[PDB]
Amino acid sequence: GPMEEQREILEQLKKTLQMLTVEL
Amino acid sequence: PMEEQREILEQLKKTLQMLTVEL
Amino acid sequence: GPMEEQREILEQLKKTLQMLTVEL
Repeated sequence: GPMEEQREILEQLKKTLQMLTVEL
Repeated sequence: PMEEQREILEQLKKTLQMLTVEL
Repeated sequence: GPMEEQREILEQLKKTLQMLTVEL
């Protein structure tokens, strides 16, 4: 199910974005 | 100048905090 | 810190942000 793949990868981005806001 | 840019990055980092919060 | 590290963070922020725009 893509309904969940998209979700998990969306939360993956939000991770890395949280990390890059930390770094700045 | 780096003061103004630093201000910009301050605004930016704040914005990203909001964005990531809403995500 | 060094200019190079700053350049890498900005470039990665651009890419991650673009991906976020792909997924939503």
